[PDB]
Amino acid sequence: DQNTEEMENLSDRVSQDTAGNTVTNTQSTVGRLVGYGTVHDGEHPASCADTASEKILAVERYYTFKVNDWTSTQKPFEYIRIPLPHVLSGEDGGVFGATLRRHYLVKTGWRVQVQCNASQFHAGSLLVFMAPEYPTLDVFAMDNRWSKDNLPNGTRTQTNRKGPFAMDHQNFWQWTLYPHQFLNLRTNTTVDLEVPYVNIAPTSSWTQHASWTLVIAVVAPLTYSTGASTSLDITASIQPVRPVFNGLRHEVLSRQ
Amino acid sequence: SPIPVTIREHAGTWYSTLPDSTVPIYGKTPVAPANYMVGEYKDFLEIAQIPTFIGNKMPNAVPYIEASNTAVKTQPLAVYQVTLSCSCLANTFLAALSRNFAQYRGSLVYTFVFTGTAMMKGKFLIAYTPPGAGKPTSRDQAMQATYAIWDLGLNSSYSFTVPFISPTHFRMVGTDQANITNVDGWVTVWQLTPLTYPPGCPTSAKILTMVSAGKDFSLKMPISPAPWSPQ
Amino acid sequence: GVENAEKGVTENTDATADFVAQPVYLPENQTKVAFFYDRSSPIGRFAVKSGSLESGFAPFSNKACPNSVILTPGPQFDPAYDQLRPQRLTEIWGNGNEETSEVFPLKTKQDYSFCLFSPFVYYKCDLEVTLSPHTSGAHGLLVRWCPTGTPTKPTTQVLHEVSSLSEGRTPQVYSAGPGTSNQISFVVPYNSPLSVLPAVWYNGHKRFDNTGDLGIAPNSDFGTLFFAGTKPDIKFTVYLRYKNMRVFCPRPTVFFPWPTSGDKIDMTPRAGVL
Amino acid sequence: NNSSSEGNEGVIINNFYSNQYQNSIDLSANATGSDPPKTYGQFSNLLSGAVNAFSNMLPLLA
Repeated sequence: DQNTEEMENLSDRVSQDTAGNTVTNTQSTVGRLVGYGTVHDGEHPASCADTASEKILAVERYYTFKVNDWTSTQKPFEYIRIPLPHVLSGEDGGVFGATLRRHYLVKTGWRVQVQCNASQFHAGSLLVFMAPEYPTLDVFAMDNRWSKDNLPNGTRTQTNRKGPFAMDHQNFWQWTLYPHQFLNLRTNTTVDLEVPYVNIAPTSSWTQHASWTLVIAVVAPLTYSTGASTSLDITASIQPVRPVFNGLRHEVLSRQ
Repeated sequence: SPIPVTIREHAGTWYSTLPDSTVPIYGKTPVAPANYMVGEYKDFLEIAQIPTFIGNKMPNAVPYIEASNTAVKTQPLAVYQVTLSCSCLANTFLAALSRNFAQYRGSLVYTFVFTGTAMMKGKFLIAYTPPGAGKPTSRDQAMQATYAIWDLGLNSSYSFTVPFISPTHFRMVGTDQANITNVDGWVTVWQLTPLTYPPGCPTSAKILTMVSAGKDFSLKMPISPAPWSPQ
Repeated sequence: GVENAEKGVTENTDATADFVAQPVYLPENQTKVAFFYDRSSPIGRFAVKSGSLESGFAPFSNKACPNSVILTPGPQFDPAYDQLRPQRLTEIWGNGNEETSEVFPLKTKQDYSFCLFSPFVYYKCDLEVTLSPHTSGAHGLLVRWCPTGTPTKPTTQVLHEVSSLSEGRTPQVYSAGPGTSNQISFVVPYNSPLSVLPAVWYNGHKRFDNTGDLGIAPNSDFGTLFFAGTKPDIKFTVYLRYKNMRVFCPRPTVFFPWPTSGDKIDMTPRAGVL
Repeated sequence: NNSSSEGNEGVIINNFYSNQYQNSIDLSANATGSDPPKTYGQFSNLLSGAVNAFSNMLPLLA
């Protein structure tokens, strides 16, 4: 019920994905999890009268940066968040980020690839999941470090002594209810996810909401024997799936 | 055969907007024929498209903006928020009608009537700027949004329409504290070229300012504004 | 039973896969999300102010039992401002603010039940409201229903000797007779400018300013409700009932403590042992 | 009738109020737009003589 070899990463397991002038390659694929069994059609929001700026080739590619490094030191359920689109709104965002700060609203879906190599003598497993409305930092920034902060019951007011919980609660015991995929070092080096456009309205005003956060969480602490690689860094490939932009105005310096 | 009935709890209640009739007391009253009658409307939407006057220099409001013989780019001629709750629209029917409702959707049309001398010439840049990066601070910053260039000539007025650009299918009609659902940009007006004239003619001119609802405008959920007094 | 759970999917099995067995199916229609929420549940206890029926309205709270109520299954109130207009919160405050106090009964006003099991990110529903007076003797109650995002400050009295609540075209309901059943029932549409409503959180602010405090999205309630009446020493419970519920995108529910004790459970709610 | 699949209702008689009054009104929007109904009613102010053709023939300069 897996498809065919080992010591080395084989056959139907070999997968590639061309985005524009960008292409991803993996020799240890377990599959692509199209998240709600639906992709982004790239349809125009019916809330806007404004024809959209869609189909740009220079925007429909994979941006590739580094998350963190996975160590022996991480306890289970510590995570790092990567709020979309905000992560790609700056310099590392290319023409995407560029076109984005000039428009009022965006309507996109994401296609991610998170990567982490090790060896056959290394033990550990990560949980990679995508979540709509997951509680992120105020300033919609990627997590600087790994933490377990504010998990399971949310962040309540310093003064709220007996308050039961807060709305930013997150029962990590159930984190698998979100479109996810495991990154088991004995099984794979990659994780491929895809998620549709989902929001409270036909199109988003991205600058002030982060509808989706990409979470990388440890579930089974990294175990290895002396002589093996001591720190495993994690990198992610992210591509906006059929972004439809509308509400063209100025940039400046605006608010990002 | 008396019929057994289960009396609901909510019994005895009076509902102000209840969708039903009550007891008649004077039946078979024939009315006085009024068939010679003209001028009836059946929808508010039917008369919401007639432009009424925007108030400039509020509170000493004047139904016009004034064009100069100088086209500064850093200085607009008018800047209006696109919200039915603006002080500018406060006495237009669009605004007076709208205020009896909860949400709106569709196009708003701003009509500009040139009232200067026929000898006079000018060119204005009118733009609509969606929220996100504040209000434009120059014509140069404005021109990056939806705009139109209005050239003066044999045709006196120009009709500008602000496109319904929004996340939400509808928008809140009264601004209270601004929010993502409330407001939606700004309309600014500027002289591209200055207003020109030959000798013997006034150096400035008044442009009548009106507003109406476009073919696209819709309003839903009837309610009631906060009680006021014009005095 | 050999699987590969790293895919994000794992195949549905019955005791017929690995062993010599047979499927045990028996139809039930009680797990549908619509039937489950088509049951009424309380949001809290509310009160009226004196001579309210013939005077202007002013936000008020009897014993953290206010005058108005935002129609939402989520937290709201904030006991420190019981004489102010109820605002929605992002946390549930409970009884006391100090180690030594107690969590229940809570002081905020929320659908605890809803709050506990709302395993969806977004929802859509029509709301059915029941006002149940705690008296089995005569009660007079006037209610004003204002759609979300509309004027919710019914403070100026326009007609002499008529409540400021009883003004308008905005929906008003009134019960008060010797032969009534004391209670009030009504159903309210779906009035948010939002396509669908966040059920737990909304990662975004409330303006273009990005002026911090994420959590709640503007105008995502079903309306504020104002109250005035005749029997002011009597409070009444407010119950919410979700009509034609639609839930989108699965997500975790709320945490349940670990028996410090043993190995299974019971009854012995939210403390230490039991 | 119907998030999923049907709530708590089992009354034989057909509702008193109509669906349009008892329930909201699920609407759908076309990504591409909707043309308004060319006229919202029969009310209108009219413009005659807008044009020409017919009068004290063509001494009309030219």
